[PDB]
Amino acid sequence: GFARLKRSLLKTKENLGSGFISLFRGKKIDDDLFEELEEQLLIADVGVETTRKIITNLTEGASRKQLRDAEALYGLLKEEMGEILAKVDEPLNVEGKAPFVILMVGVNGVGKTTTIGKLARQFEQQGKSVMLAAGDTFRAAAVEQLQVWGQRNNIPVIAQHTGADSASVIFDAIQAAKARNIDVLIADTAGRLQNKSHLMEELKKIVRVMKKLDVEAPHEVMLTIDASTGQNAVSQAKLFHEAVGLTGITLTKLDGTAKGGVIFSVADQFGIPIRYIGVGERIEDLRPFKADDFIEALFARED
Ligand SMILES: [K+]
Ligand SMILES: [K+]
Repeated sequence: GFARLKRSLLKTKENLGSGFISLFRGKKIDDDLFEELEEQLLIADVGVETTRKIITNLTEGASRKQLRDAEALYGLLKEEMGEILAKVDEPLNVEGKAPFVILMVGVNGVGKTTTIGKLARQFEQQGKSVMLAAGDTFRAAAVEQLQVWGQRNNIPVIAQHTGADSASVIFDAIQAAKARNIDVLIADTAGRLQNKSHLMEELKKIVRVMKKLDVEAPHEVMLTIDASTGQNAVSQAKLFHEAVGLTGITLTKLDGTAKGGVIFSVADQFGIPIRYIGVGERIEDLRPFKADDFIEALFARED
């Protein structure tokens, strides 16, 4: 089962999940084994803190249960790592708002820009009217790219001159969305990390301004991070969550990277729902995150 996701995770399965089998084959449970397992988790970008938790719980379980053969650790690991992901399994529900406002935050990159377009296309296929707000106002090339994408797909894009106030662009976009019976408004934001304090004050202003039109907006603050960036995804998540309240995460580029293990660090450290994972280039390859499918694909050795 889950053959498509197994293929997407092929490189990650070399070190995690089914990748544990060859590590445990024929070994005894002792300090040396747990040291090697810890190293393998860290090499897979699970992160120091999440790895320490896994090792602590696995060591105590094996000791209390008086396990002797390392092979038995496979099942315990599947349970422990499966629970990490199940705790952040909650799909995004955009129904019933006028409009439902998604504030897209994260650092500038192919991930965030592509995710906006894929989500917009998916929502349209679901029968919803979509509008985009070009809130990354100082990057003229990014704004035009979004306007061009909107014209190619007949989706309206709200934009102002280069250097306009991002909070004003998004405010005007919400007003236009309400006036035009839009179901979902997706607002892009700046993603420059050179001046951390400036970006976070900018995001806080965007959120405050929205409340004049709808106290419930933004209905979702979605972070986009790239699994191929390893621990940079974790530090980016920490920065954006501490400044603005994240309510969902999209993790892109899980396919073809040996760093897929970072999903466990993101899930464990922040406890924010992972709404979507990107496992391919098609629109539909931005798929709703299902923790059970993911863990089964990761740990199953069959195809
Ligand atoms: K992508
Ligand atoms: K055009």
